[PDB]
Amino acid sequence: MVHYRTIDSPIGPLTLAGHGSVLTNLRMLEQTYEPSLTHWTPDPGAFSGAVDQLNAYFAGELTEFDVELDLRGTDFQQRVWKALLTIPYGETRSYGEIADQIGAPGAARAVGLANGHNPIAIIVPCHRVIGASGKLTGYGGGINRKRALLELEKSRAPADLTLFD
Repeated sequence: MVHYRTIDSPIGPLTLAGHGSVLTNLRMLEQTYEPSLTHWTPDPGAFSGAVDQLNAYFAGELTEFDVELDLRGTDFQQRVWKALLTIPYGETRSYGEIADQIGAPGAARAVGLANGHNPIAIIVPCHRVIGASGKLTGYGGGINRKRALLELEKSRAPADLTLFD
């Protein structure tokens, strides 16, 4: 089937799901409607690699993820989530820039709606994309989760303090 595990984090109870050792889902589900949750087996020891990476990520030790994903969505969504995965830690892009990257100049608004449907939060970094106005998006408190995540990434102390020696 598809099995799931829930872990805690600074921005809330993250839920990881997928078949075997492959993520298909990662969303802070607390206090929203997730239909497909009833069709899922609980397994408190799955995706063991991932949680480490996450807990490391939240601690600031991790900059890049090594996890296997299976994004399912329309072709357009596929391409937008492809581009998303090419924005590095500590950086951002505008919705327009993404629209150019995927080869459909002018589709700022479509990316934004395709960002909303991102199956895997944090690892596919939907938070590293912002409009020109700087106003962030998201219902459910999702704005604060994005903001928090952006702050955490910017507050990254320079890695080696030996470059100052």
